[PDB]
Amino acid sequence: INYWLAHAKAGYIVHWTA
Repeated sequence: INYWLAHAKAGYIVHWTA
């Protein structure tokens, strides 16, 4: 879990949370 990777790849940036 916790698939941030916030970088780009089509605004792959998210905001999950355990």
